[PDB]
Amino acid sequence: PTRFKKTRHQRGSTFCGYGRVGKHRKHPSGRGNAGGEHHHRINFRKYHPGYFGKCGMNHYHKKKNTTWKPTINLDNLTKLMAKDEAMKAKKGEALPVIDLLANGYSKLLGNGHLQAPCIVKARWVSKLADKKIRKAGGAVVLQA
Amino acid sequence: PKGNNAIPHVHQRKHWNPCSSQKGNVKVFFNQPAQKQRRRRLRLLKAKKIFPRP
Amino acid sequence: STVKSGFMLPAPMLTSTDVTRIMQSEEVRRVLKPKKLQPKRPSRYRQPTNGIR
Amino acid sequence: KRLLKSRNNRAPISLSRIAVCMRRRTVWLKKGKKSPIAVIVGDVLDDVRMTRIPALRICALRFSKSARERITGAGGECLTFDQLAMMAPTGKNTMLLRGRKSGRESVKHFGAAGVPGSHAKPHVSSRGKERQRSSKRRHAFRH
Amino acid sequence: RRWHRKINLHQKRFAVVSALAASSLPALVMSRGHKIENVAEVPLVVEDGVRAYEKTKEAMTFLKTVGAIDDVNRVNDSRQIRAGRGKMRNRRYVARRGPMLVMPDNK
Amino acid sequence: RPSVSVYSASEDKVVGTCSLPAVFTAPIRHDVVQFVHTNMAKNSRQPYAVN
Amino acid sequence: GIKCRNRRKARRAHFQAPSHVRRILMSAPLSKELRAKYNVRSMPVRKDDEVRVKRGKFKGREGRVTACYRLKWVIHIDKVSCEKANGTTVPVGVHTSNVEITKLKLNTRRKAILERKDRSTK
Amino acid sequence: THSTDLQWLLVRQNSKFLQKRNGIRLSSDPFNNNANWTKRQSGFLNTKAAVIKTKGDRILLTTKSGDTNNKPKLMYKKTVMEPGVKSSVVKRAVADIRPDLAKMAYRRARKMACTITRMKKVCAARKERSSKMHFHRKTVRPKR
RNA sequence: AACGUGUCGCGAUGGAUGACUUGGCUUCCUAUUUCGUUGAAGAACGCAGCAAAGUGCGAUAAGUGGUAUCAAUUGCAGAAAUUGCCCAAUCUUUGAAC
RNA sequence: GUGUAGCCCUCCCGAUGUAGACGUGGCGUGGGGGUGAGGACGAAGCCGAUGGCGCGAGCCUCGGAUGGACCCGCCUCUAG
RNA sequence: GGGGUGCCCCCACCCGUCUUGAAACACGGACCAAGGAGUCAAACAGACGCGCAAGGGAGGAGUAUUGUGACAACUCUUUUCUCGUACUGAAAGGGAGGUGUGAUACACCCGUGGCGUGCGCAAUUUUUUGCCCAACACCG
RNA sequence: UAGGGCUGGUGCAGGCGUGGCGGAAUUCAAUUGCAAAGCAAACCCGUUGCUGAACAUUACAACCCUUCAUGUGAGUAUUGAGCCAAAGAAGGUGUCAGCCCAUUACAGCCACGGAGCCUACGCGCCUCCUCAAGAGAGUAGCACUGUUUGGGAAUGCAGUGUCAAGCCGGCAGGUAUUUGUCUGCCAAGGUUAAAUAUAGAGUAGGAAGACCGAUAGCGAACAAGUAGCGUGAGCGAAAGUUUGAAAAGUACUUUGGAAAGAGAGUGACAUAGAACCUGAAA
Ligand SMILES: [K+]
Ligand SMILES: [K+]
Ligand SMILES: [Mg+2]
Ligand SMILES: [Mg+2]
Ligand SMILES: [Mg+2]
Ligand SMILES: [Mg+2]
Ligand SMILES: [Mg+2]
Ligand SMILES: [Mg+2]
Ligand SMILES: [Mg+2]
Ligand SMILES: [Mg+2]
Ligand SMILES: [Mg+2]
Ligand SMILES: [Mg+2]
Ligand SMILES: [Mg+2]
Ligand SMILES: [Mg+2]
Ligand SMILES: [Mg+2]
Ligand SMILES: [Mg+2]
Ligand SMILES: [Mg+2]
Ligand code: NA
Ligand code: NA
Ligand code: NA
Repeated sequence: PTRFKKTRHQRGSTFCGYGRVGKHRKHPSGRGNAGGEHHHRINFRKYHPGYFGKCGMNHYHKKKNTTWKPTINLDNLTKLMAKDEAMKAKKGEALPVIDLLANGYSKLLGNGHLQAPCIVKARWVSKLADKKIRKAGGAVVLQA
Repeated sequence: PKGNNAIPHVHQRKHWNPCSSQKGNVKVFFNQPAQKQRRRRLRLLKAKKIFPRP
Repeated sequence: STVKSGFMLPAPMLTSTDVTRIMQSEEVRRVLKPKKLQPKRPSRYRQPTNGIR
Repeated sequence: KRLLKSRNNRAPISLSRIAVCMRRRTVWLKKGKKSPIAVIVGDVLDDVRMTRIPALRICALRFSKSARERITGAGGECLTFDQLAMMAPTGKNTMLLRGRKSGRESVKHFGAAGVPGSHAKPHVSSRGKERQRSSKRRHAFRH
Repeated sequence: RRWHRKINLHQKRFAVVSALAASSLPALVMSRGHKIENVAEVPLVVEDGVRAYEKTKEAMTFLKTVGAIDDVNRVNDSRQIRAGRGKMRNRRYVARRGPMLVMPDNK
Repeated sequence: RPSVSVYSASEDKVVGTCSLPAVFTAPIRHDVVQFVHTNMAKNSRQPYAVN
Repeated sequence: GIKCRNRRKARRAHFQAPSHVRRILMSAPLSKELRAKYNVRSMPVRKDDEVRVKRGKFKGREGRVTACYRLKWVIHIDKVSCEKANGTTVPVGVHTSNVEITKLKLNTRRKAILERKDRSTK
Repeated sequence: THSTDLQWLLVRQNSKFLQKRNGIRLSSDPFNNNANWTKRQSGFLNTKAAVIKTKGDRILLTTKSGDTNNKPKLMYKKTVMEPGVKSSVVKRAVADIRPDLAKMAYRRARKMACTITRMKKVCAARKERSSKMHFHRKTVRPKR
């Protein structure tokens, strides 16, 4: 709203906070990102060190649907189980079956302490995740 | 004085804004609720005419 | 609710909004610091300040 | 004093941190003593990584719905600040806690990313345009 | 110019709930400006038979019976010509807000 | 749970009772109402401009 | 239907009305005796009618209608006049909504209009 | 259940009973003694209240008990005092309901007694003057 | 002394202010909706009882014909139709102009 | 009970300032949503050796041997 | 007490501006009325208000309505898209809990990796100790 | 046997269109300065009680006092009684109007309707009609030059030169070359509704607005693209007729050549007297 701006407070100050010296002129120091290596060098080097230059190979016609691969950790698996099924899963009894694809996940990682044994269906899996889920009493079923 | 800001890439260097010398290049959606009513009315009319076809 | 998807009434921040009752309850008044005696009101005949004369 | 602070200065706490702190203190209790009450001037949020807690008594400004179910399901109790002022005036047998604020994204951007020994995160608009070779990177440590 | 606004869905439902709970407190109703000195109880609940009315005279008799006619009289007297340029732009008359009657449907 | 009486439309008489809904005991946040009302009332405006 | 929510539109249509529209606009109520005899609330005013003034300076006066000045939204009644400086008497206009009709001039067309305006059952 | 503490916070800044004229905050509350917009004086908001007024040449006391506070037509009860009632009697009646208004009640009751006496004297003097007058027209309201 | 200066009452000069608004600007919708050699768009000259501009019309020239409505037009004449809509017609010299 | 016509009563310490920053239940103008009034027994506007209030922006009363139909207080929204 | 007009004694360089420095022999300045200059959009950041929270939020569309109707209401195998819960390498690719015991190892799961300084609470006695939240330093 | 109203002919129905007509209830009762005004402090009492600081035989009208004459426009205002509402809607009428006027509806009624469109592809009759090969050649491709694209050892196109294949074909598969597989398609001829635009267009109509309010808003609220300017292409204003409810727009006497002045008269007001509301500052 226009009634909260500084211009309302400055009615009668004659300079609006820009000074008698210096004044408010149009485009000193240039327009846009001009002078990135002349007279604006210190700002660019201090705050954006990796701006000027190249790095790495190129990839023409990138299709991001081919590289889709979300990940979930072993310690967040109970967020996908039924609200009841957890807390009564044991070692050698019937266990819930979790499908990662239906929930929008591709790879299973192995961070943290597993809270309940289960059977997990996944596309990819890490070596540590496979070891931990087997020790707990569960299993991993590969799916495409 | 510029401080620690992101480097801007706002992409607004063509004559898109209508002024005293430019026609401009813009699109607005003030007809959105009216067109919503029109499409529903046409669907209801078509259903009445082709009855009882789905 | 059955008409709005997964909507429930928000929980209150205070279990009892009557704050004046709490301030004047017996449980609170037990642990309040005791009152102290205050001096007499100053009379006329302004007090002296010259400690020598 | 804490009730007057702004939202950014009243950080939320997780249920897992409360349970860990309670267990560390309660294990030293002498025979015939009750666990204290956890007090936080802020919000309490659920943690899916713990799933197993004892019966805790917590007083807070606000509880998330999933947090309230987990506490009550374990046998605990959610309290309000007006209830606390009645059961325990002067704050006897209470444990005062605060949330974490050093992990925020804003804190990661404090400083300059180009000075040696900084490890600050730059304000990057275009991620592709700010990529540096492994050499020419600034020095990582300074005394 | 940005004429319209977006509001979170949960915040919109929060406001409606709060404004409904305020209508059950007779002190807040009087403070807003309504005349409810003859109303039997708050909130006011009446029988379903008011939906079968067909003549305006029956509705007026029902309003006088439940004591809601004082508020509608207050709105009637407050009608007046608007001050300023607004009367030149199809806003010639102004009036106050009276009671609101809630029905299960639009019939 | 409190009860609410139902009054007849033709005479001063109670013709039934009903239980008070839970929506009437919810918190009253006049600051939320004011914020939502201010932004909602902007949605019916028509645009104006000069040539 | 001149009246609408657009005040600018409603006033433009009224003050630019054609002659046949103006005839309907200048109508007057009927007297109680005529109302009981025809079951018609009001009729447009025509020449050679007899009217009685109910509002203004000439309150209570009666006379015959001598002119229907549609260009000026008034009617001229005999014996309702004013004296000029030199002694000439000139008619004074009266708005048709300030008078009431006492006697009607009737022809075949007028009787047909009254019949079609009658509010009766069957 | 919403207490009067919350209700006062809602109406303190904006109410139909609050009159802010020339920087002065008074109140047009019908159940307010001395018309101060301070709470503890606003009887329309407190669960219990009592106000003192006059009806003809008698003191009229209106009281609001805590019971039936959701029925507007049964909230207030009227009481007419005996002629020439001592102000201490009125003070005791109010103190039985709102003990934190006892001294205010006594002053208000004394003011009402003075007002009733002055109203009688001024009306008698005006009637005397009108008897000697002569008037051009008198209006009589038709019966029924 | 006069000239000159100042205050109050009244009067000149001037056209601000307020209240008015058949105008402008902006957005939305609905059609049996899109000109011309069967001579268009534009341009010129004329036509009324009194008629300069403007409006309408074209030597059938502030209009002829049909239809609905139902007594006016109005500054003065003059008579004893007017208004809305539209099929049938008239349509001066030019202009793509052949 | 930050902020007032400050809830009230005592006591102590500072008070100038260009460029500049910030605060104010700080003043004023056109229009929207609410609430409460005023007007032919005279609205807006205009005039003044008309006084009163506020540190101030300003607000209010009085008179008109002026005017002839609309307009304002308070809470909020908005800006050519 | 206020207001108006004189008078006496005393005091008192012309405003705005650039400038180290203006009463300046530095520039703009005859008078009055009405106009007259930090606005709108889009990306990002920080402070402050509000809702929800390991999740948050849609858009476009659709479903039901002369009614304050270009408003308001509804749209859930767990949204159909987006930001976030995980980062790292030029890339192929890979991807993070604790304690105890041994030299994709084995066994357990009420749990701060350790040390230092650390609000408050708890325990002793006319002081000392315990748990330490947030935050900071050092070593794994 | 059956069809085709889009084979043709000849007839017969309804809708779309245009114009008009039709809806309730007070000009109720009390004045012409001063009671056509009030009080009885939430609601009720109240359909009831009580009156006058503008009248001491009338207040007010300019240095003070006395005397004599002059002065209040129009009831949509106030008060008390009613009435209508499937209608409370916002325009007009000498002040603020549901009941003075015009309007406000089909939960409708009439006239005209040549062609066209829509309806068991509306419905009868007569006529007619019906039920082994190949696949686009100065083309595609290639070279040089130019331009264009995010297209990068060359995305599309143009000029000239050169110029195919089809008994193991051709084009595409985003890093150049040769060779071999796999996948998807089959250029070099043509037609085609709907969902989309109207960023200084038109013809008829509607809905409006937190917009401007006569130095503003279009240049133009008015005989405005006009008057006026320039050889010309072109440029381009100012200006609310806003007196009054109604012209009732000042007869007549007198001075004056006239213009006008002094009286008189109309109007509630003429310091509302004619480009006439209000009428500021210098
Ligand atoms: K009338
Ligand atoms: K070729
Ligand atoms: Mg500078
Ligand atoms: Mg410099
Ligand atoms: Mg469109
Ligand atoms: Mg020729
Ligand atoms: Mg200072
Ligand atoms: Mg300064
Ligand atoms: Mg404006
Ligand atoms: Mg401006
Ligand atoms: Mg110098
Ligand atoms: Mg100077
Ligand atoms: Mg000098
Ligand atoms: Mg081919
Ligand atoms: Mg084509
Ligand atoms: Mg103009
Ligand atoms: Mg004038
Ligand atoms: Na200089
Ligand atoms: Na200069
Ligand atoms: Na102009």
